[PDB]
Amino acid sequence: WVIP
Amino acid sequence: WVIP
Amino acid sequence: DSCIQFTRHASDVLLNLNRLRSRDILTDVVIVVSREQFRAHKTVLMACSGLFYSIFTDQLKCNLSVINLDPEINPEGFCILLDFMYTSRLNLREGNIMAVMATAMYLQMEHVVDTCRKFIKASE
Amino acid sequence: DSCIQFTRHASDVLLNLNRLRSRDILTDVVIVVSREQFRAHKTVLMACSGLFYSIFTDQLKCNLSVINLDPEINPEGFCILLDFMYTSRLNLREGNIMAVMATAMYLQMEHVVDTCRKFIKASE
Ligand SMILES: O=C1Cc2cc(Nc3ncnc(Cl)c3Cl)ccc2N1
Ligand SMILES: O=C1Cc2cc(Nc3ncnc(Cl)c3Cl)ccc2N1
Ligand SMILES: [Cl-]
Ligand SMILES: [Cl-]
Repeated sequence: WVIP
Repeated sequence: WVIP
Repeated sequence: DSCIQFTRHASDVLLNLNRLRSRDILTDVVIVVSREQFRAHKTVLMACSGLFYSIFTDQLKCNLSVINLDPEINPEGFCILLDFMYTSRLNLREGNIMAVMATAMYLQMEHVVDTCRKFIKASE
Repeated sequence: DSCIQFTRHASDVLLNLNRLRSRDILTDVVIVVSREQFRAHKTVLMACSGLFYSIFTDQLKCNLSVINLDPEINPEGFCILLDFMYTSRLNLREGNIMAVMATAMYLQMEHVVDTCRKFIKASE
């Protein structure tokens, strides 16, 4: 999971 | 395009 | 093999499937979550959810145009997860995390369940 | 927004759509290319091809279960492009590049047309  |  | 790969292809396909969903094109099922209705493509639901994969591989349920979810399922939690299925983006907030995790457990979306557990653990 | 994004989600969706195609699950169209037949999902074809997008948004053609391609279309070139649609991997070889480029031009798959042009230019 990432900060887009 | 890339070499997978 | 000796194939070449287009890096952005999967993302471009998903973006177009979401555009077809927004315009209600070739959607073949309505998911009923208490008073709320959500139109979608059976193939995308199966590709994202262990529960929908089981439902639509069933010889009788594969032909249904309407699927009713368990009454304990929160419509907002479902909406957030449906948006995630079509975009890869999860709108996870303090006010919705419990409903999102419970819906992801029911839908069998293991990567969503995992991030909800981690975000909850950090707040404890 | 304040969404989180799952990096591998689009790739995982496409992998599952290909698994449904291999098992012939919820495929709703057969593409006829001379003597050869190819089963697929209309939504995936539309998401990958400008030609299929035009065909399946048409009020009469959207309901057809069989689509016949132009007789000049090579079945092997089509097979390679269908595999690309479902995997992001293009099996481009000296022996098939002309057929692949002509099929990609007909199907309106601009990124495939672009790489074929570049690979051809390099060999000149
Ligand atoms: O957490 C998850 C996400 C998910 C999706 C699916 N989907 C598929 N799996 C295998 N082959 C096929 Cl063909 C599909 Cl469609 C099944 C289980 C789960 N669990
Ligand atoms: O080279 C290409 C690849 C391609 C795909 C599509 N597909 C879609 N485009 C816009 N909205 C939607 Cl809903 C879809 Cl399905 C249209 C044109 C082209 N051209
Ligand atoms: Cl997931
Ligand atoms: Cl393309």
